[PDB]
Amino acid sequence: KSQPYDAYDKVDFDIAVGTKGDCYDRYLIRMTEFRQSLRIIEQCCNQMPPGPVKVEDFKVAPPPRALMKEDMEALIHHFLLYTKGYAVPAGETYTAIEAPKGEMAVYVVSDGSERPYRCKIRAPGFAHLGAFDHIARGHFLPDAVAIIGTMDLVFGEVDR
Amino acid sequence: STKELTTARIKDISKPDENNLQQQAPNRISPWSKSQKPRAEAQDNVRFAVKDLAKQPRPYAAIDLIYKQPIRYIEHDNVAVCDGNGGAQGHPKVYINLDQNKAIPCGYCGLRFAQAAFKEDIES
Amino acid sequence: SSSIQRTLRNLWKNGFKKSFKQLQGYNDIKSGRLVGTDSFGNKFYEVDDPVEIHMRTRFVEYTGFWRQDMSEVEPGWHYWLAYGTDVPPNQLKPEEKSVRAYPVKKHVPNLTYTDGAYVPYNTARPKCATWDPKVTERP
Amino acid sequence: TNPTAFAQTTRYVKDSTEMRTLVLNLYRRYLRHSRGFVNNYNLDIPASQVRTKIRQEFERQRFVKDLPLKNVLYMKAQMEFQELVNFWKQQCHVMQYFESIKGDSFVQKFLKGAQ
Amino acid sequence: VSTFPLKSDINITKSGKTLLSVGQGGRSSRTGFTATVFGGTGFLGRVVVSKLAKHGTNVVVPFRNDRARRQLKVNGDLGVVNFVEFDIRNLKSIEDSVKYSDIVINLIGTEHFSKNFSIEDVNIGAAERIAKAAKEAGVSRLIHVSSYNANPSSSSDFYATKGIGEQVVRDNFGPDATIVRPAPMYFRNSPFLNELLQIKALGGNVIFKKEVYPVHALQVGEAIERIAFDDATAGQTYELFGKERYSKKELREMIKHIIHIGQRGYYPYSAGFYLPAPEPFLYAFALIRQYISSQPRFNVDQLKRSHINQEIDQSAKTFTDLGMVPDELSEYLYRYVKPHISYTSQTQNRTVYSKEDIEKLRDYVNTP
Amino acid sequence: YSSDLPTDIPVLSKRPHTNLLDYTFTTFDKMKNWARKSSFWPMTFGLACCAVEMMHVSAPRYDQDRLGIIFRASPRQSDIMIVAGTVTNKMAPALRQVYDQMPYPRWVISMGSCANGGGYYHYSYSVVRGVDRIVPVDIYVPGCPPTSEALMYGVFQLQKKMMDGQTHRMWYRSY
Amino acid sequence: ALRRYPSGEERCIACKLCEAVCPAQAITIEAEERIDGSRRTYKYDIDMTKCIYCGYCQESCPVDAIVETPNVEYATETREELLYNKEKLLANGDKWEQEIQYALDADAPYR
Amino acid sequence: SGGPVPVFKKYTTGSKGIWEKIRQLLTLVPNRSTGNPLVKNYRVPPPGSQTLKYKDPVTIPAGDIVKNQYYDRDHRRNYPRLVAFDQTKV
Amino acid sequence: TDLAKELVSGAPKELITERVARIYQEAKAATQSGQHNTETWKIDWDILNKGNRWENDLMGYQSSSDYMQGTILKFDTREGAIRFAKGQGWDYYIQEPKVRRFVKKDYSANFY
Ligand SMILES: NC(=O)C1=CN([C@@H]2O[C@H](COP(=O)(O)OP(=O)(O)OC[C@H]3O[C@@H](n4cnc5c(N)ncnc54)[C@H](OP(=O)(O)O)[C@@H]3O)[C@@H](O)[C@H]2O)C=CC1
Ligand SMILES: CCCCCCCCCCCC(=O)OC[C@H](COP(=O)(O)OCC[N+](C)(C)C)OC(=O)CCCCCCCCCCC
Ligand code: SF4
Ligand code: SF4
Ligand code: SF4
Ligand SMILES: [Zn+2]
Repeated sequence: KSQPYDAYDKVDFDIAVGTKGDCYDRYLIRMTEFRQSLRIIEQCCNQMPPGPVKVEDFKVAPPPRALMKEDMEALIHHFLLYTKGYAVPAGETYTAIEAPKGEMAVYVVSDGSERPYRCKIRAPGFAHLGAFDHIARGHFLPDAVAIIGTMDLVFGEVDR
Repeated sequence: STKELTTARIKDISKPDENNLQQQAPNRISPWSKSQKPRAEAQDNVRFAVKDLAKQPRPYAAIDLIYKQPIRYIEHDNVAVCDGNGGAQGHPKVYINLDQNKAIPCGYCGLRFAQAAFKEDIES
Repeated sequence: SSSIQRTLRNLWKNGFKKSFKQLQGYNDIKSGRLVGTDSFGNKFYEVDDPVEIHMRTRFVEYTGFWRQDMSEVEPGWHYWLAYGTDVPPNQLKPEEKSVRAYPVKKHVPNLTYTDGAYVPYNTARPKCATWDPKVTERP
Repeated sequence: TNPTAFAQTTRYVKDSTEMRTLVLNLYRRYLRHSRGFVNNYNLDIPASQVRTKIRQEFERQRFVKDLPLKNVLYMKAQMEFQELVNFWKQQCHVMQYFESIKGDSFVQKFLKGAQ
Repeated sequence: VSTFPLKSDINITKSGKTLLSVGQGGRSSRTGFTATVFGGTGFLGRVVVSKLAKHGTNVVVPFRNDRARRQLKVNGDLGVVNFVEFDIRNLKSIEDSVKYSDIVINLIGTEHFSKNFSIEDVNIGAAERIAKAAKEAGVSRLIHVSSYNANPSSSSDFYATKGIGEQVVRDNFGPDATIVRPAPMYFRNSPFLNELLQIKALGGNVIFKKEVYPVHALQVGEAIERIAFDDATAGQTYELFGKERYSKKELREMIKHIIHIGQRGYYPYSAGFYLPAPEPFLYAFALIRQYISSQPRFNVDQLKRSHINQEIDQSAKTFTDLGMVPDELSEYLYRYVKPHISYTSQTQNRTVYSKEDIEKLRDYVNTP
Repeated sequence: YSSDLPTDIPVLSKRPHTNLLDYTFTTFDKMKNWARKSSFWPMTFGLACCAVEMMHVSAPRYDQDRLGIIFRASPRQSDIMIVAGTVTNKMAPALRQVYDQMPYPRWVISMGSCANGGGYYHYSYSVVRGVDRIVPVDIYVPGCPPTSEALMYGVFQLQKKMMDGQTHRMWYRSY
Repeated sequence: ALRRYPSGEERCIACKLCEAVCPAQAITIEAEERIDGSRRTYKYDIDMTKCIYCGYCQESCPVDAIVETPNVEYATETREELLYNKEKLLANGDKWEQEIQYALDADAPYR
Repeated sequence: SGGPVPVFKKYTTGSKGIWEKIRQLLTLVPNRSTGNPLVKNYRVPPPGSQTLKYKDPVTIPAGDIVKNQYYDRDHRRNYPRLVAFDQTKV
Repeated sequence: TDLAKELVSGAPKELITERVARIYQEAKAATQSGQHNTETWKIDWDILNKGNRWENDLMGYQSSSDYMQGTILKFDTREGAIRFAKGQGWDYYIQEPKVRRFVKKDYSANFY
C-alpha cells in the first residue's frame, strides 16, 4: 500500500493491525493475511490478462526459441544475453517489497557493466533477531521459543 | 595391436567388435579426436582395478553413425536448406552452397548435401 | 480409501498370490487394469476404483519380492507413472516415438553399491608431450 | 538491549599517552585470564606458556607509531579478548592458535620446486 | 606432514617409472605415487593412510571390515583413497591391491590366534604372500613392519613369527625390502596405553613388570613416510624406539596420579586398580578365555612376553638415519591420558602436566 | 611355524553358506539388519533449504513415519545423520562434535549440492566444499534441493546397504 | 543428459554457451576440430555436486543438446560417481531419450 | 463477499447417499470440504497432455514489422541522468 | 598515504613479501574496434612460478593454489591505483599504456 508494485494496485485487500503488540496479535494478523492472500489469488485468476509475460526487448529478455532458430537478429541477442549478459546503466537503487517476513530490500549498485558492483540484501529477519534481546528479556525459556517462532526467522535470510 | 586403440584415424582398418571393451566405442575402435584420450589408456587406472568394465557407459560413436546416412541430392537448385529435420526442435536454419563438385555437410547435423548433377562424380 | 471393504475387493480381484506379494512390498492391497510392461519386467497398472485418491491411480508391480528399486522402472514408463502424460509408451504414435540409429539393450538400473558403478575419468589427453630422446654422435 | 559480558564501548583515542595506558590495562587482563583460557579450552600447555604467547603477540605491535592504527589494533584486541573470555571460540580454534609450528637453502627449494 | 613431503618434485622408482608431483602439497596436490597399505584400518594403518593421502598420494586400502574403512576416505581428496575388499586367503584380492601400486606397506600382524587364523598364518603366511605378490606386480618398494623384539629363535610365538616374517619377506620380495621394528607406540586409543588405562587390570604384578622403550605413533607413521619416498632406505632395517626406558609399573602408577584416581584413598583398592594373582592362575584364565571369549583377551603368549624385556638391535638403524629426533613420552603423556581423567570439567583448575611435571611425577612414583 | 594359507577362498561378500553356523550368524545379521533398517531414526540437523524438502518427507503425502522413520533431537538416540544444508567453516566444528556424539552403528547422508560439494557456494570464502571433508558419507543425494522422492530413494539405497551387512558372520569367517 | 540427432550425430557443436551461463560453473568443456572436420567437443564434464539444477544450460543451448531429464533417483555411494563426463552424459541421453521427447513435445511451444 | 459456500460447490471428493446424511449429522460444520482433490476434475489433463496450441503473444506498437523503430521504445538508453545539487547550485 | 594500512587489513603477509601486482591499463584488442575496456586502470597479480595451474588427474580440472588468480581490481584513474597500492604496502610496477600516434586520414589520399 505504501509503494505499490507489480499489479498490487489493481486488487482489493485489507491489512490486519494489532493493538497489544504481543505474539497472539501477530498470530491473528498472519491468519488474516492468509485469507486476504486467498482473496487476492481469486482476483488474479479472474483478471489475468492476455499479452507477453516479459518485456518486448530482446536486449534484456531472451527471444523465443523458435524465433531464435530462424531470425539472424534473434540469434545474436540470444548469444549475447547468455555469454555477456545485459548492461545496466550506472547508478544505485533501494527497492523494497512487502515480503511475508516483513520489509525485504536490496541496495544494488550499478557501474554500467553487466555485473552488479554491490548488492546489499536487507533481511527483515536479520532486524527482527537483533531486537530479540530487547524483547525476550524477563520472559521464561519456553517464551523464547514462542518469540523465535513469532518473528518468522529463516537463517539463510539472516545470514545471506 | 594397441596402435589402432590409441591413435586417431579417419577410418578403422578393421571391423569393430561390440563385445570388445578396449575399443573407444562399441561401434568404433580408434578415437576420433587428436585430443581424445584413448579408452584403453583411461581404463588402465587404479580406480578400475576391481570394477567391471562391461557396465561402464559406452555410447556409440557419432562419427560412424553420421556417415551411414546417404547423401541428400538436390534437384534444380544449388542451395540446400537444413534446420535439423525437426523445426523448432532442431538447429538454427542455415543455407549450404552446392556449386562445388562435392558433398558439403551441414554445420550442425553433419548431413551432407550435393547436387544431382555431381552424383556420378561423388560416388566414384 | 482406508476402508476395509476396499481391501476385500482388491483381495478378491488380485487373488492370494498377487495380494501376498503386495503385502510384502506394497504395504497395501491394490488392484487395477494392466497398462503394459517395460523391458526390465515391471508391470504397470491404472486404478478405476472411484474411492482412490488423486495421486494413487497408477502403480507398478516390481519383479522382485523382497526388495524394490525405483531405478528399475524403464525411462519409457517412468514419465507415465509420475502423471507426466496420459499416453503410455506402448500407446505412442509412430511419429511420437524416439528414433535411434543405435541398437537398444535391456534397461539397466542404478549401479551404485556394486562393481559396475560409474568410474569418472578425464576424456582429454595431456596438454603437453615430452621430447622423445635421441642421440646423435658428434663428428 | 544490554551489551554482552566484557563488552566495551568503541572509542577513538586522540591522545597517544592515553592509548598507552589502555593497552597496558588490556595487557594485564590477558595475563589474569591466562589460567581461565587453559581451563575453558582444555589446552595441553600450562598457563605460563599462554602468557609467553600473549607477550609475544603484544610485542609484535610494540613499535607501531601511527595513532589511527593503534585505535584499530586496540579495538581488535578488545574484540579478541571478549571472544576468548566468553568461550565463543571453539576449542579447535584455540588449539590451532598454539599449534603455530632455519629456512631451506636455494638448492633445497630449487630441487623441490620452491614457490 | 609439513607442507610438502617429497624432497624433489621428480622421483624415479626402482622399476624405472618417472613420477612428477603437482601442487604445493595440499589436499588438491598430487605426488604421482600410488601406495597400497595392507591393514590400513588398524591402529597404525589409520595414521599411515592419513599421512599418505593428505599430500595427494593415491592410497589403495585392502580391507575386511566394511564399517572400519569409511573414516579413511576423509583423509584424501576425490579419487585419492581407494578400497578393495580383500582376504589373506584370497590370492586374487591381494593381487588386485598391488597391481597399480608403486609402494606396498605391510602393516598386517597379530599377537593372538583365532578360530580362522593362527599366529603363523598372519605374521608369516600373510607377509610372505603379500611380499611375493608385490614382486610379481613389479612394485618398486616394499615396507614390512615387524615387532621390536623380532627374533626367529625367541621362545615367544609373537617374537619368533615376527623374526621369521622378516626373513621370509626378504626372500620373496628380494633384497630391496625395508623392514621396520617399532617399539610399543603411544597415541590416542593406543593399545600400549589402553592396557595401562584399564582400571581392572587383572594380574598387574605379573604383566606390568615389562620394560620397553615407547615411541610416538605419529613419528612411526612419519618415519614410514620418510622411508617410502626415499629409495636410499631400501634394504635396511629400522628400530624405532624412544630414548627413555620405562617399565609398565612406573607408567601405571604415573597414570594413576594423572587420572586422580587417588583423590579417595580407599577407591583404587576398592575399585580393583590392583589385582594381584598368581601366574599359574593367570595362565589358566588366559588358556580358558582362548576358547570361551569371542573377543581377543590377554592370551598365553602375552603372559610369556611379560618376562621378556625390549632389547634393541644395535646393528639396525634408528631415527638418526632418517634425520629425526624421537619424541619423549613425558611431553605427550598428558595429552593422551587426558580423556580418561575422572572429573576435571574445569571445576577449580586443570592440572596440566608439562614435560618437567611428568619427569618429577616419575620420581614421586619411585620414591618409597 | 609352518603356515599354509588357502589361495582361492572367496571374500565375505562373495562367500556362500556352507555349514550350519553360516546360516546361524546370517540369521543373526538379518535380524539386526532388519531392525536397524526398519527403525531408521535420523537426527534433526536441518541447516538450509535442503531441510525444507526433508520436512516434506515427514509430510502426510509421503509420511516417513510409515516406514519407521522418526527424527530425534539428540545424537544419542539417532543413528542416521542427514546433512541437509550448507556447511560453513563456522559450523564445521559443531557438525563434527555432533557426529562424534552418535553411538555406533551410525550412518551419514549428504543431501543437496551444498553438502555434496558446496554447490552454489563452492567458491565462497566461508563454505566447506563438501561435508565429506569432515565426516564419512555413506550416500550422496543429488539435487538443489533433492525432491522428497529423491531423498526417500537415497534412504532406500542406504537401507539396501544396511540389509547386506554381515557383522556377525564376518567375525565367524573373517576373524 | 546429452542428446543426439535422429541420425545418431551429437547435437552439441561445442559452442560453450552452457559453460558461460552456468551460475555455479559446474560445466567444463574442451573442444577442437573432429577427425572428419566437424566442430565437436572431446571433453564435457558436469559436477553434479556443484550444479544447482537451475536449467540455464538447457535454456542457453541453441540445438537442445544439453537437457535435464525428470529423473531424480540416481543417488550414489561415492561422490566420484557424481562427476559426469561426456560418456556418462551421452549414455544418459540414449537411456532417457524417450522420456525427454515427452517433455519437449509439451514444453517446446512455451519456450 | 467470500461468505460460506456449500460443500458440493467445492472441488473436493465428498460423501454420497446415507454416508452424506451421516456426515451432516455428526460434523460440526457440514459445509467444510475434506480437502481431497477430485480425481475426475483435478489435473485430469496433465500439463504434458494439454491440447492447447500455444502462440507467442506480441503487442502491435512494440512487436510489429512496421512503424516499429527500436529507438522509439528504447527506454533503457533513455534512463534519467544522475544530477547532484551542491550548495553552489542551490 | 604513509599509513601502513596492511597492518589492519587482515590479509596474509605473503601479499607483501612474495607477490607482485601489476598496475596497467588494458590494451585494445586486435580483433575488435572498440576502446571501452581501455578507459579504466586495473590491478592484477603476477602468477606463481609454481602451483599457478596444475591438472587434476581425476577429471582434468585446472587446479590452483593462487588465491589471487581471479582478482582484478578496477580504478578510474592511475593516481587512484597507485595510492591504493601504496596504502596496502604492495610490491607493484606500472605498465604505461601505449598511445596511438595521430595521422590524418582522408579519402582524397587514395589517389593523392
Ligand atoms: N604397540 C603396537 O601396537 C605395536 C605394533 N606392532 C606391529 O605393527 C603393525 C601395525 O599394527 P597396529 O596398527 O599397531 O595394531 P593392530 O594389531 O590392531 O593392527 C593389525 C592390522 O593388521 C590387520 N590384520 C590382522 N590380522 C589380519 C588378517 N587375518 N587378515 C587381514 N588383516 C589382518 C588388521 O586388519 P583389521 O583391523 O581389519 O582386522 C589391522 O589392520 C602390526 O603388525 C603390529 O604387530 C609391533 C610392536 C608394537
Ligand atoms: C526372537 C526375537 C524377537 C523377534 C525378532 C523377529 C525379527 C523379524 C525377522 C526379520 C525379517 C527379515 O529380515 O526378513 C527379510 C528377509 C529378506 O532379506 P533381504 O536382505 O531383503 O533379502 C535377502 C534374502 N534372499 C536372498 C533370500 C532374497 O526375508 C527372508 O529372507 C525370509 C525367508 C527366510 C525363511 C522364512 C520362514 C522361516 C520361518 C521363520 C519364522 C520362525
Ligand atoms: S544444495 Fe541447494 S537446496 Fe540444498 S541447502 Fe544448498 S542451496 Fe539450498
Ligand atoms: S542447471 Fe546446473 S549445470 Fe545447468 S546452468 Fe544451472 S547450475 Fe549450471
Ligand atoms: S549450449 Fe548446447 S551446443 Fe552450446 S556447448 Fe552447451 S551443450 Fe553444446
Ligand atoms: Zn542441419
